[PDB]
Order: sequence, then structure tokens, then C-alpha cells
Amino acid sequence: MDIILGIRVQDSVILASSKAVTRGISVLKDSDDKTRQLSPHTLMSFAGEAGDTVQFAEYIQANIQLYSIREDYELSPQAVSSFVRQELAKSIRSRRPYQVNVLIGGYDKKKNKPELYQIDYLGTKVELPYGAHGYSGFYTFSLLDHHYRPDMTTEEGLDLLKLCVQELEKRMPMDFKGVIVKIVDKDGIRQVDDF
Amino acid sequence: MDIILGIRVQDSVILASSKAVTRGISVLKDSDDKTRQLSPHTLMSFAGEAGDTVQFAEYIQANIQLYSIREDYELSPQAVSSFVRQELAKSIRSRRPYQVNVLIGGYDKKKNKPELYQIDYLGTKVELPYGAHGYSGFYTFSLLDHHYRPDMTTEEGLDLLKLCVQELEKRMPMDFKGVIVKIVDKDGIRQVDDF
Amino acid sequence: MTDRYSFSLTTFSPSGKLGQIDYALTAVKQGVTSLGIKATNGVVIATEKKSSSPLAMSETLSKVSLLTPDIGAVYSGMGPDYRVLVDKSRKVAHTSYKRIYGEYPPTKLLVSEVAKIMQEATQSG
Amino acid sequence: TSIMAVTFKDGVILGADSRTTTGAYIANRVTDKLTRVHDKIWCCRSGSAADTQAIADIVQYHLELYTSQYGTPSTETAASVFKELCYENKDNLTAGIIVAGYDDKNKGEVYTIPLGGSVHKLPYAIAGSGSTFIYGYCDKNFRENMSKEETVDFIKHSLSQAIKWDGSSGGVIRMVVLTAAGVERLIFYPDEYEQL
Amino acid sequence: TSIMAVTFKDGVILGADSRTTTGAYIANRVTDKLTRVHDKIWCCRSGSAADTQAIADIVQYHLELYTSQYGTPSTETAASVFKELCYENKDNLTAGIIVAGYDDKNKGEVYTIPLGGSVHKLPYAIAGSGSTFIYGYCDKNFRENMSKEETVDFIKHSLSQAIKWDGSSGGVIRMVVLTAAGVERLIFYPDEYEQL
Amino acid sequence: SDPSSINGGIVVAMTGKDCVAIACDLRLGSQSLGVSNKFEKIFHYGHVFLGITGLATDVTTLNEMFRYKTNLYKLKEERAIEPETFTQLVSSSLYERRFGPYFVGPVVAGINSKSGKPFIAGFDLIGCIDEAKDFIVSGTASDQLFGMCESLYEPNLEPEDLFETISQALLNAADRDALSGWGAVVYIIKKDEVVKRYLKMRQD
Amino acid sequence: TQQPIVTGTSVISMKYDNGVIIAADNLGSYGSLLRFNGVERLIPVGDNTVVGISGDISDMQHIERLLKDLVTENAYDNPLADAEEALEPSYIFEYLATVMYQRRSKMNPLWNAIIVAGVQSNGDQFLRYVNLLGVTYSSPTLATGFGAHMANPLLRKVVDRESDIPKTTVQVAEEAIVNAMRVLYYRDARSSRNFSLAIIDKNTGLTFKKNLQVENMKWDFAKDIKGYGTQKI
Amino acid sequence: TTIVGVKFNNGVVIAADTRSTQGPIVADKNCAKLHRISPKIWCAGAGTAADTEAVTQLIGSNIELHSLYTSREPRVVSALQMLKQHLFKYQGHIGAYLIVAGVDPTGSHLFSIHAEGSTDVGYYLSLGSGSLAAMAVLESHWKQDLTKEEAIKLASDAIQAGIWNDLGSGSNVDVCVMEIGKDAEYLRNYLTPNVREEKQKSYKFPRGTTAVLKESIVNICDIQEE
Amino acid sequence: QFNPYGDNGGTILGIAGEDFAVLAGDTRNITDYSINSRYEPKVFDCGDNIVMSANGFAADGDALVKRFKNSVKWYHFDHNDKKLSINSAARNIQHLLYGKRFFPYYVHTIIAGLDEDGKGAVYSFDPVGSYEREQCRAGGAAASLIMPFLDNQVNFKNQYEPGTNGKVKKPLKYLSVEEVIKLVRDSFTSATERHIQVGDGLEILIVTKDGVRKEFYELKRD
Amino acid sequence: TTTLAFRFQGGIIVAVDSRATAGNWVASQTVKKVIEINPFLLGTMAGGAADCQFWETWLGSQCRLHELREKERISVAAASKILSNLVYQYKGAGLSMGTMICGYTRKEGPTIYYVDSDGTRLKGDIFCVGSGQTFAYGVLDSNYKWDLSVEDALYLGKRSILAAAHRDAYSGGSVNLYHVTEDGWIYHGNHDVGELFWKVKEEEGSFNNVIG
Ligand SMILES: [Mg+2]
Ligand SMILES: [Mg+2]
Ligand SMILES: [Mg+2]
Ligand SMILES: [Mg+2]
Ligand SMILES: [Mg+2]
Ligand SMILES: [Mg+2]
Repeated sequence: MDIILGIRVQDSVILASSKAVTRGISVLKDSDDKTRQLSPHTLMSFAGEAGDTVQFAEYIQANIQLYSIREDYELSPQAVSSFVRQELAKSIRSRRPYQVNVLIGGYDKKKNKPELYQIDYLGTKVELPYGAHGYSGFYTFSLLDHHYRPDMTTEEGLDLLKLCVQELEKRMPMDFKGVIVKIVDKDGIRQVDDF
Repeated sequence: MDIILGIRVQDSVILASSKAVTRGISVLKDSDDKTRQLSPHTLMSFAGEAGDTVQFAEYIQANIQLYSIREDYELSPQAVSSFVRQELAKSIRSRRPYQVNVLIGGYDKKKNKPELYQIDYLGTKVELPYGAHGYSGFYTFSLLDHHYRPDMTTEEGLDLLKLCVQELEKRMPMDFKGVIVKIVDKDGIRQVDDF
Repeated sequence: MTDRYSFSLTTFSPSGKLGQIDYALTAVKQGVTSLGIKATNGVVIATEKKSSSPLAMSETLSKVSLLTPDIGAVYSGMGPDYRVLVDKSRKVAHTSYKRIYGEYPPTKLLVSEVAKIMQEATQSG
Repeated sequence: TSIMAVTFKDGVILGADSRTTTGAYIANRVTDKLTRVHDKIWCCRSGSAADTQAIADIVQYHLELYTSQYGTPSTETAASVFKELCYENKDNLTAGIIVAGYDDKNKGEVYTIPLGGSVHKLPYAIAGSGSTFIYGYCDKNFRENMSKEETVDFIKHSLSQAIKWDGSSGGVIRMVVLTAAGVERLIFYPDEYEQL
Repeated sequence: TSIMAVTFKDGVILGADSRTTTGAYIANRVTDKLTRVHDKIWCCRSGSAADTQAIADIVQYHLELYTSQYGTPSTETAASVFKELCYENKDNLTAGIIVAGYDDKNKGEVYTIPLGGSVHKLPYAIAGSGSTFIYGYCDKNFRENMSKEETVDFIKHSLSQAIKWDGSSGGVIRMVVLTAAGVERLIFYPDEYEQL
Repeated sequence: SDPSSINGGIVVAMTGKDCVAIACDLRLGSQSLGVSNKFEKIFHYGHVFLGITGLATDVTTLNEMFRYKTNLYKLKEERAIEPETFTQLVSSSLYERRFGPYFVGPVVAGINSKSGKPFIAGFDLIGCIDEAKDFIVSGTASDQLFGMCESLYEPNLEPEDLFETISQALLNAADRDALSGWGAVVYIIKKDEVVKRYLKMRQD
Repeated sequence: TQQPIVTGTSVISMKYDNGVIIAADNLGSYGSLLRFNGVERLIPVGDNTVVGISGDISDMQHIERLLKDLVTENAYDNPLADAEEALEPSYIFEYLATVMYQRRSKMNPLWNAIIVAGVQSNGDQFLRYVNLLGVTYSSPTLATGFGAHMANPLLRKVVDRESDIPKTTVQVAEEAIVNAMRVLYYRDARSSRNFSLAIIDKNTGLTFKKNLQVENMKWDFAKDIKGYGTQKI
Repeated sequence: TTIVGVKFNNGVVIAADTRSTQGPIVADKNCAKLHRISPKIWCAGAGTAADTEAVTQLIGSNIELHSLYTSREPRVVSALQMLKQHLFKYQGHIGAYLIVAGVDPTGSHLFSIHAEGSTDVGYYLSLGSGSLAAMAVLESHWKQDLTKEEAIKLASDAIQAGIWNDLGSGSNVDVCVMEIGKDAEYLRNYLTPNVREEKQKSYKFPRGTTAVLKESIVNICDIQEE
Repeated sequence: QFNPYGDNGGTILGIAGEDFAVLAGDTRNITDYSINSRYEPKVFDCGDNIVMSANGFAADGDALVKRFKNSVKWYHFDHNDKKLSINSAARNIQHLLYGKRFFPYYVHTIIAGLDEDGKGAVYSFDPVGSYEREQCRAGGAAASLIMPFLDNQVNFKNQYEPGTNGKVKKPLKYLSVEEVIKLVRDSFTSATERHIQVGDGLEILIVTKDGVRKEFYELKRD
Repeated sequence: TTTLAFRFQGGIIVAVDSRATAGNWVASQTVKKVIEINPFLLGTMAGGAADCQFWETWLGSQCRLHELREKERISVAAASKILSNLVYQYKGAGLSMGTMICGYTRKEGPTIYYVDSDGTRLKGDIFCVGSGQTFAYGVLDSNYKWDLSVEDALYLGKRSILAAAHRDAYSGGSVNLYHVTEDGWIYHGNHDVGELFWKVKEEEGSFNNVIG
């Protein structure tokens, strides 16, 4: 799919993902949720080739849920991101690689810290205060570089995110039909239903 | 450029053309007027390859204005459309053809009739009650086939045109930044400044 | 070199006469008599074979020439001018008609083409 | 194609097979590849039939016009005209020509003009697809100042082997003898040369 | 490469040049292309040096194991083993091999195995890039039941011409004689064969 | 990509007893997209009729070109051009673009005004004349038309019988072609009257 | 997938009243080089079948070995190997046709065109074709390669349909075959003068003729032909 | 297409089939492939049909003008030279493959010409997709000193071989005989061995079967007086 | 490069009547511009009152027919000599064809027979196994020449009742076996005239409750 | 090709055209583009005919095995995912498929899944697939409401295919209508486009551009 953004503020991680699903000529859907809850305090957004994106995301979800049941324990965001990276690094030298880029937003309950990980389809992982995939970063990073502070509130993060989306809507040729925004914090994952 | 629409109603011709100019990655402009007045009662909208569109349109404009001065007379919409077709038919077998598609909306003052001509870059001319170029027709023609009447008022034509643009904005992947709408009738050419 | 005579050699005199055309007509007047008669079921053209010498084989000099299978020509005046006009007339019947319409030109139109060639020698440089 | 020209005591003899192929189909089994550009200047053609015919026709025209002005041309002059056409138009031609002629002053001479349009004066020359198979045989068996009968045998035996191994060559062996006595055409049929 | 094998009254003789090229560079000017796969079964190699060496080594192994079990193999058997490798692996091989051997029952025999992996039993065989230039000469000069001295002269003269015209061939002419008397190696240097 | 099948369309012509018929569909398209249902492909210059299939810009261009040429012909000859003569003119005009041709399939139909003989002819894009006694077909459904005409046609049909034959040939051929249809016209041509009929057909 | 290296040209054949005739020249070409001059391309199987093969010679030699093995195998535990349970032309063909189609289906074909000619147990003529694609067909006359283009037209003038077969004698059929071989020698650049011919008759059995030559050739008219247009000398 | 040319005692004969095709479809079932260059010089064309026609008419036109200029009857070698030099110039892009035959004051002649400009002399020749079938017949039955009747028979038999065996050829045999000291006789549809059998059914429709939307008279007449 | 496919030409035609079915095909086999055989049967009786033809590449066509005939034999072995119904045969052929989805049988298959109610049935397949029951279907080289004619003369398309002028369609009255055979013969006679790959002979297999009957007709050989 | 399916108050409407083409040649006008997976589930045909036919019949077999094992009707979610997981295994091999898996169960209600050969599986309210999809979308989007009656919804689906059949060269022949209820689908007949067009033109007043 197209635009996926992430921003780590003081006490939460915010993931914004576009709603459009376009199959060549027509926009087939304008309410698509490009995300999966891997565990109660870990969310993964995704974008890439059709079919592979959801297939990969659900495969990861199943594996993390399996771990959660086996050990009666939630893996840290760092541990989950390392598992995901290895799967993609394994995938890139396969017969047919997963063409999927992901952002992993999680709240580490042990350290009481939000964490954002950016991983591309090659298995290139980086921990960031804010991140994106595709062309999204080209339009938004100059705004994030300017306004971002590590001590921002969730409300300030959402306001900076709105400015990013407005810039995308202005200068991007494609109509991505707005974004679904989700917040990951100590209380878990919730969706901002008005954005 | 992208979307250009035309509709011939009872007493006027209405041309709608998108405002976006996209150069690959960025939308450079969102207020571009993809039209030229060839004579007081003849308007031509255009879309195709960058540079060639405006170059061709202004070249045609200059030629019709030259004719108008020489003869102290306004050529009929039919005569203008035939001149334009020949130029494109000549162009298609040139060293480097004009990659330009046009709609010619004119009000014939002799016959007291509105007239709409659709001409593609090959020099393929057709007189139509409503027309389009590119993918615009794929989204809009089913609506126009249903609602169009030859005795429609200008206000009804604009309402049907709004429904066409709404469908384009819903199902087209590209953001064409709305349309500039112009009306051609017995009193000449005017722009609808709120659409 | 180059043909530096790019101007007309036939021009209007004060009286409105085109001298060179009048003088050409005078040369025609000196020429041997030729005639043509049209019948209901045919046309005849005739002339005298004025042999320049009795040693000359006058059969080798054709004053009456086939232009197309259904068109013939005869002249009075300068023989060499006629011979080249016949060559041009035969060719123009093909290039400007038979190669276009797949049939030989009607008499009046071939005559028109020959006339055009003669007109141009009256105005060209 | 198998073609050759051989100088000998009394002059020069040109030899050729008669097979013209379009792929594996023999389009003409009785082709005449020995072509006259002047009374006692002939040539053997190999490569594109269209090209070598076009070239030969132009040369014949050039030597005819030369003769009208300056008298009989030398074999060297004829070879030079061939070369001029072949070299200057090398990008658009596929022609391998052997030029052979008899002067009274120079006697028998042979010039070969390969693909590039270079000229090489030789005691004898071989060309065409079939020539590859007889480089060994010809080199071992050629002698200078052979008799007419010896040269006919040399060419007959050589082209026999070329025909035997090359599928592109075959049919009859044609020969043209160029001497002071005049121009003599010879032909040799399969039943004759196949048993050699 | 120029290689050949010729049967004669007392057995068979294999002949070869010694030039190995990488493009226009002579990588080895003293190559031994005559290869022993059994005591009195040898072969001439042409094509890919890597392929023909690999094949020959495998054949030698096969005939060594054959001999341990069933005694001395025939030349036909050796040719069959060569063919089996060449035919079954035709997609991945560039090898043109001539197999020559001496039995007491069958005497001198020559088998040629061209690119495709077919087998052809012949009185004599020629192969390699240089062979093209001596098809005419060899066909005209070969006789059955020649003497040892005549066969040596035939091969020496043949490969001399092949070397003369083929840039890929050159160096020394190596020969291996296979008779009831045993195995004799011969070598002939440029100063000898170039003046022939 | 293929210029002769971008716009689509068909023409068919037939001879009858002292009459000829020429017919065409009305579709103009941009590949899959239907653009016009009023694009007539039959034109006439005096009593000579010309149908043209293929690339629509060339159809229009050639019509204008032959109107141009037949108008000058008439001024100079002082008579209307005949079908046999016009056929040669079409052939000449097409071949003069031998290495940059118009992508068209022209069809000539008419009756010689002096002999009264019915005449039809067809051409490839480059000018080769097909002068058939029975029928000529052209367009994106030419295979279908060949099949229809070969079975439906019989010689010496009366004008009103010929109409039914050519109409059914066109209609059923067009209904097996994606790029033909959207209406149809049939001309029935006699020595000094011509009747033009628009046919009712499926609009998909 | 490969390319043919050493190749054999046309195989031609036809039916006549009491049996079949098949013929093929003795050349093994190496591109345009006429390399091998003693190649037998007609291979008899028993006394009732002859298999004619064109195309790649290395694959032909492989097929020759398959047929040799087929005869050995049929004789195993078979007291009627030389009688009621002998190999029929139809058995031999169907086996080859199976192999050819299987090999093309593995994208590794035997690069050949094959004609199986023979006479069945009940006296019926057998003549059927199979090639590298596994394509099979039967006809009163069959020919491969160039033969298909030049021999068939001549042979079809003798036997144009099924009803012409009983009217065609062995002398007329052999004459037609021999003439066709001459025409192919005139016109096929990859043909040779030497050929083999096999007759399988229901009465006289298998007659295999080796070392035949094309004779009665017309070449004399070549002496009059001069230049390529305007040349007189 | 199958075309042949055959020399005989006192002249030359050319023949051709009458099928023209677009791919696998038969465009015309009775095509005329024998073209006239001049009254006694005829040729048959294979390849691109427009090219064979156009090149014939051009050289035929120039041959006529040449004949008038020189006061001599046209020669086959002139037609040959003009054809080959034209075709050579266009490097085979004009896809004309011709068999040129005729009689003139020099005698009777038979040539072939390939699209790239190469020419050929022969007593019997054939061209086209059915040339191999035709040449098989010619090579089997041709002899020196054929009579007029024998040559016509041989030529038409060679065309038949193409008609029956070559899918690119069919329908009828056209023949033209050019004899020395005589008018060339063009024998259109000399043989007709492919007449279609009567159909099982008549497909004439009842009148009023076709649905009609509109009728109108078309004005083919000029603007009228009064 | 080796091309595993070829084109053997040919044209086939299946028509379903009220209580019968016909499957017809020309007997000409070709490659390029040459004729391989003037009589090479293309329509086959496969047992259980089913006739079949796989037109296109003849090697794949022969292979498919052979495997289907084999499937009929094993259906009898495995299911107590039960008669293979035409609908069951059709589904079975889909699986044979789709089994080679990624290296297809390069053929257009048609089978004909009677359904379990005794009514005429024709099934049509694409190369990879998509199929449908149809009333009328031509296949192969001249299919585009034949189908429009059948639309007009079997289904009476574009034909209206005289006097009504387009308001009342010509009623779809049932055709007899003699009537169908006339249309088949005229279809192939017309196809022979205009298509170079069609000719030599026409073989028709007619299926009724009484069994399978054959009819042969000469076609032009040029 | 033009296929559509949309959810509404009374269940699901499925509407398809009937045309199949090979290039410009119209191979068939009587193609069945609604695959009856079982009495409760429908699938649409677009892309590859064989791929859709074969694998959606196969899907029916898997659905039958599910309900035999689980003694319960398979959900539309589960049925669609069996198909999407299958085609995803073949991804890259060249399968061509664009289908709507349509059903109406107790737990889900009326449900439509767009399943596609590159592995896409989308739940939605309105889907339209094929060469004429854009034309049908126009009519759908401007007239669609959740509270459509079964009668009006059936007509809307019919009218949308007609719109596509008219403009799209590769769509036409006839219209097939289905209404999917909780108790199973109901077939609502075959409608020849030729006859339907004139009928709709007159009764509706639409298509004034076309002369009738
Ligand atoms: Mg060239
Ligand atoms: Mg290797
Ligand atoms: Mg050396
Ligand atoms: Mg249509
Ligand atoms: Mg034929
Ligand atoms: Mg449509």
C-alpha cells in the first residue's frame, strides 16, 4: 500500500496509516486498516506488495500470540522487532521474498518507555523517534526534524502528525483517502476515531 | 495533464478541466487553467504531454486570432475544429508529433446552437453531446448516459457535471485538485468561480 | 555558368503585343500546310512530307505522331520544336493521367497539358 | 559457391560451379557465375547475387565508356573500378569478386577483391564458400606457367573437391579461357568430374 | 587445432599440431593433443580443452576398470564409452574426439565422434578448425593399405597445409604410431614440414 | 497498438441485379471504450460510393482527400468520376504512401452511368485492388463477414432482396466483434435512385 | 533443448497395391559441409518393417539402438517371437510415437522426423509419420523435410487417394520414388546422389536395396545458358 | 502463389494460379496474376501484390514511352534491366518477385527476378509459395524442343501441382502464350477445376426480416435548375 | 530455441439438437503451407455414447483424447461399469486440462452426446479447462467464419417476423438432424472457400439414443 | 467482463455480464460468470475463466468438507480465506483471478470478500471487477443506499451491468442476476442486453444519445 507514518512521543507511540486500497485503475476501498496488533502493547503497521503485506502481518501476529500463550508473557517491543527483522532478512534471500515494509510501535512495560522500530523488506532495522516508509518521509521529515521534541505529549504528537498529513495531501499526487491513527501506550492500543 | 470534460446542453457548452500540474513526485500547482479562448464564442481545453499542450493550444489560438483579424469575422466552431483536426492529423506523421488531446466547445452564432467537438492527438474528430479524454470517460460516461437530456438548462448541466466530478474524486487514484469550469454560450465565455 | 537568364524574354510592348508570340506565329505561317477534318465516325489529319533532299529517307521523318492509342498530332512550323513537344506530350499523358487513373487522357485534357507547356515557354525565364 | 581464376603460360582461365541456393533450396542449378565486363576481362562472382550483378553491370558500363575514350583498358584498371565500388560502398555490399583478364603486354593477370574492398594481385585466386575446402589442395598442386590442358585439369580437380564437400556448390563446372587466340567457353558435367 | 587419424597396412597413426589459443594469444605452443586412454587405444582432442581432458580421464578410468575385469577392450568399446559421455552430456560439452586403436584381431581402426555425440567408423578421420582446409587434399591423397612411411608422409603433408592456413593451428606436428610392434612417438619441427 | 484495430468498424459491399449495396457499422472507439455511435464510414462523390475502415483519423483524412480530388476531376473532365476510374485513383493514392501508409481498408461501390454495370472493389492499406464479382469485406470483423457473405450471398438478387442479405451479413458479423456495432447503415444503389437505411441492432 | 548437429535430409515413402516403399539418401551433413557419405538412414526391424529417419544423426543412432533393444526384449520368454507374437509395424510406430511425445514434453526432444513403413500380419499396408513434437499422421504418400515439398506432389500424382492404392503396382511405385529422389538431388542442397531404397511386400517380403544412384540426369541444357540477362558470350 | 515460365520451340509460355490471400484467409478466389508489361512482354508476380502490380505498371509505362521514342518494339532485356535497377535501389523493400517472359525482334526470352534485384536465365522457372511443387513437375517432365501444346500442358500441370499441394495457391490456372511472329494470346481461366458445389440450402431471406429505424433518399444528382 | 507447440490447422463444429447431437470436423492435417494428410480423422467415438475432438496442436489433441478414452475405461473398472454421463465426462476433462495449467494442451476441445434426460448436449473447453454446456460451437481455424452464420441460421439472431418490423422475433423452432447436417455441410463448404487450412473432407459423427453413426463428405482439395 | 456485488438491507445483489472475448473476437455471449459454490455461497468470474471455475468449484468441495467435520455452515470469512490462501501459494506462477466471494450467515450477516490472484483479500460493501468496472461503479455509487428494497436493488445491479455492457466493448451478451439471502441465493434470470437496452431506454428515458 502507500503511506505509513510513526512518531514516538514522551509516553506513547502513534502510528498513522492510509486508508486507500488501489488496484491499478480504481480505488477499491477507502477504509482499509493497514495494521495488526501483535500483543496488547505492540502494534505493527505495514505497506508493500498486495497479498504479501497481510500474509506477512498475520503470520507475525500468529507467531507472537503463540509465544505469548506458551510463556504467559508479553515479549518486549525490542524482542518482537528483532524477530520480525530476522524473518524479513531470511525472506530476502528466499525463492520469492516478502515485499513488505513495517513500522513496529510498542510500549515497553518493563522500562516504561515507548519505542518505534522501522524495518524495510530487506531486514534493515532502525529504532527512531519518528519514521516512515516509501515516499512518506520525503514530505514529512523536514516538518518532524523542525517540530519534534522527545518530551511531547500525545496531543502535541497528534497535532504534528496532522501537519504532516496536510503536507502529504497538498504535495502528493496520489489520493490516499486520509489516515487511520492509533496510539500505543501503557494502557494498550486505541484508535483515534476522528482525524 | 489529466481530466478534461465537456457537456453540450440546450443553449451552451460547459468545459470542466482539472487544476493539478504534477511533475513526477510533487504537485507543482493546484490552480492551472488548461484552456485557451480561440475566439469570443469558441473555447478549447487540452490535455497531454508537458510543454506540447500549451505550445499547441497557443499556436492554434494565434492562428484563429489571425484569421479573425484578416477577415473581420469569427469562424464557426465546426470550421475551427476542422482546422485543429488537420493540424493534429498533420502532426501525427511528423518527426515529433504533438501529444495533445483537445475538446472544442463553441456557440455557433449563425445557427444559434452550442457545439462540442472531441479531438485526440491522432486527429480523430467527433461531435458529441458530452465527451472526455484519457480515463475521465471511463468514470463519467455511465452517469452522462443515464441523466443527459438535449434540452437541459445550464444549471442542470452543472449539476450533472458535479455528480461526474464527485465520482471521479471517489474512484480515481490521482488527486487532480478539483476542476475549473467554463461556460460557452451566445454571450461568450465565462468562468464559474465557485465549484 | 548557371542559367543566369531568370527573366522573361517575352514581354508586352507599348501597343499590348507580345512580340515573341507574334514572331512564333510568323514562323508557323512559313511552315508547310497541315490540316484536320472531323467526320461523324472519325477524324483525319494530313500534311505534306516536304523532303529536304531526295537522298533523305522521308519515311524516317514522322510529321504525324501517335500521342496515345486514341490521339494523334500533326504540326506546321519548326520541326525540332514539334519533335520535343511530342516527347513531352507522350510523357505527360502518362505522368499526369495514366499513372493516376489507369487510363489514357481524353483529347481535350491532353491538349490542355500541351497548351500549358507552350504557355510556360511564353512566360518562364 | 566455388570460384577460381588461374594464370598460365598462354593467359588465364576462370572457373566456377553453377549452384545458387536460397537456404537449402537450390534456386538455380545452372547459374552462370563467369561474367563478362570486357572482351578479355571477365570476373567470378560470390556473395549477394543482387550486389555482384549490380557491381558487374556498373563496371561493364565504366569499361565500355573507358574504351570509347581511351581504348582497351588493362586488367589492373578493371580491378581498380571493381575495388572503388566495393570499398566505398562496403557498408551496403556483400560481394567477393575475382577479376581475371588477358592483355598482350601483361598477358594473364588475376586480382581478388574480398569483402572489405581490398585488392590483391595473385598468380591464382580461390573464393566462395567452397574454396575453404581446397586451400590445401590448390596450394600443393598449383604451378606457374602450366599449359592450357594442365590448368583445365587443375581447375576441374579443384572445383570437383569444392563441390564434393560444399553443399552450397554444385551443378556443372563452367570455365572461360582467356588467351591471345580469343575467348573459349568450357563446360563439364557431374558424370565427368565426380569420378575424378 | 588440426588433428587426424589414418589406418594403414600395419595398424593406425594419430597426428596432431601443438597449438592451443586463447583468442589470438597462443597459450601453449607445445601442447600434446594425442592422449592415451589405453595401451594401444589413443585419441585426438578438439574443442574445449577442459571438456576433452575431463572426458578422456573418465574414459581412461572406465577402460582401466574394464581391463581389470574383462581383459583388453576393443577400439569399438572405447569409442562407445566416449560416445556415451559425449551424447548424454551434449548440452554441456564442446568436444570433437577422434578415437584410434590397434587390436590384433581387428587391426587398425578409427572412430570419429563429432559435436553431437554420434559415432562414425572411417578408414581415416580429420577434425579441428584446421581440418576444413585439407578435405580436398586428404580425399585426393588417401589410399587404403599404405605403408608406415607413406602414412607418415600423408599425415605430415596434410597437417602441414592445415597449419599453413589455420591460425589456430601450429607448432610441432606430433604423431603416435599404433601397430603390433608397439607404440612409437614421432615429432616433426617447423623447419622440416614448412618446406614441404 | 495495431493501428487498424484501435477504432474498430466494418464495411461490406455486394452486387445484385442492376444494383449494388454498401453497408457499414457506426462505432468509433478508443480500444475498449466506445466513443461515438454516429461515425459513418461510407461517403460518396457523385454516384460513386466509398466505404473506409481502419484508423479513424485516416478515414476522415482520405474522405477529405478524395472529395478534394474528385472535385478537381469534375471541374477539368466536365463529368462525374466513374467507379472503375475512381478505383484506380484510390489505388494510386494509397501506393504513393508505400512506406508510410494510411492504415485503412477502403471499399468502392457504384454503377457505371454509361454501361449500367454494377461495380465493387476492395483494397489493402497499400493499394492492391480486389475486384470481386460477388462481395467485398473490410474491417475488424472481416473474417466474420467472409463467413456470412460466402454462405448468404447468391448472384442476381433484386434490390430489396439484396438489402436483407447484406443487412444480415453485417449485423451478425458485427455481433461477433467487440469493436464493431453500435448501429449500422445500408445503402441500396440503383442507376438513378439511392436509398439509405439505418438498422436497429443491439447496443453492446 | 538442443540444436541438431550432424543431420540427414528427406525420407520419402508411398503405398502401393501389395505393400509400401521407403527411401532416403546416404548423407550425414554438418551444416553446409557434406561431411559423412556412407550413412544408412533406413533401419529394418525384423522382416516386416523399415523405419526411415531424418534430422539429427546422433539421435537417430540412439533410436536405432532402442529398436535393436526392442527386438531383443520382444524375444524374451516368447516362443512365438518369430511368428504370431513378432513385432508389428504398428507396435514399433506406437512405441516411437510415445517416446517422441514424452521427450518433447520434457523439453528435451529427439530432433528427428520419422516414417515407419511396413506390412501388418493381415497383409495391410502400414505407413505413418512421427516427429520431434510427437505429431503423427498417415497418408498414401509420406515425406519429411524437403521431400514433403517436392516428393509428395509427384507421388500424389500416382496415388492421389485411398482408391488409387490397389491400382498402383510395385514397378510404377518404385519408378515414382526413384524419380522423386532424382528431383530432390537436383534441388536440395543437403542431398546426395547415393541412396537406399526398401520395399516391404506382403508376398515377396522385405527387399532392401543399398548403394543406389541417381541416374538419367539432364544437364546438357546448361551449355546454352549464359550470363544473368544481357550477356551473349 | 504459384507462377511458372516455360520456353518452347518458337516462343515462351507463362502461367499462374488465381488465389490471393491475407494470412490464412482467401481475399480473392479469381485473382489475375499475369500482368502485361507490353503487348508481347508479360510477367507473373509473387510476394507483395501491390508491389508486383505497381512495379509492372511503372516499367510498363516507361517501356511504352521508350518504344515510342525509339520507334522500336520493346525488348524483354529492357524490361528486365529497368525492373532490376529499380528493385535493387529499394534493397528488397519493394517485395516484387517476378517471372518475366516475352517475344521481341531479338527472339523469345524467359527471366526471373528476385525482390532485391538479382536476375536469372532459364528454360523453365517457377516462383511463389507453390514453386517447389511446380518445380518438381517441371524437373520431371521438361525436355528440350517442346512444342507449343506440350509447353502449355507442362506449364498448367506445374500450376496444378501448386494448386493442389500448396495452401497458398488455389482456384484456377491462367496462361499466356507468347509465340514468335504472332500476337500473344492471354488465356484467362484456362483451367477451372475448383467450381464450388451447389449449397444444400438457399439463404434468401423473407422481405421485412431486417429491422429498420429510418429510410431516406440519397441525393447523388448535382444541384438542379429552376 | 525449441518450440514444443505447433499448429495442425483444422476446424470442428458441434451442434446439439432436441434428441440428438452432431460433432463434425474436416479431415485435413497441415503444417504451415503444406498438407500432411487429406484424411486424418479428428473426431472420435470415446465410448458411452460420447464423441470428442481436441482441435489445434495435433500431438496434444491425440494425447488428450487418448487419456480421456483411458479415463472412460477406468471409470468402468472403478464404478461397476457405470455409464459415464456427458456432464461427468465434461467435468473429468476439465481436470485433465487443468492438470497441465502451466504447460497446457494447446487445443480447443469439444465433446458431444446426450444428457441424462435424452436431450442433445455439447460441451466446449478452452486450453486450460474452463468449460460450458452450449447449443452451438465451432472450433479451430475457421471458427470465426462459421459462428456468425450459426447465430443467424440456428438461433435466428437479427431475424424478425415480416410485417412487424423488429417488434416480433423469428420464433426458435427446433431443427431436425437432416436440417442440422445441411447447415454443417454449408458451413464447411463456405469455410473451405475462404480458409486455406479447411478442405479435403468432412467427417460428421451423429449421436442418438441408438448410438453413434458416421457420415463423410468430400470437400475441395485446393 | 463486468461483475459486481453489493451489500444491502435485504442481503447481497450479484450481477454479471455474459461476454467472453479472445482479442477482438467474441468467443461467447452465454458465459456464466457467477459460480454457484454451494446453495449459500456465490463467486464471480473475472481474469482467468479456468482459474475461477476450477478453484471456486474446489472451494465448494472444501466448504462441504468443513461443514461435514464441524457440523456447522462455513463462514464467508473462512470460505474466502481458503481461496485466498490457496492462490497465494501459487503467487508468481501466473494465475489470473478477480472474484467476489458472497454469502449471508447468522454470525456475519451479508458479507462480500474481494479475493484476487496476487493474494489480496478485502471485505467490503460494494465491489466491481472487470474491463467495464468503472462504468458500473458510476451507476452504483450515485444510486446506492443501504435501505434499498430487494426489487430496486436487483434493478440497480441490472442497470449497472447494462451501463458497462453499452460502453465497454468487452462486456455484453446478457445479464445474470442473483439475490443472496440467509437461507441461500435466489436466481433472478438471464436478461439479453440487446432487448434490455431498448426496454430500459424507453421506460427510463436514458441513453438519449442513442437513436431507437
Ligand atoms: Mg544489400
Ligand atoms: Mg563446459
Ligand atoms: Mg599457423
Ligand atoms: Mg460488437
Ligand atoms: Mg492449395
Ligand atoms: Mg459492449
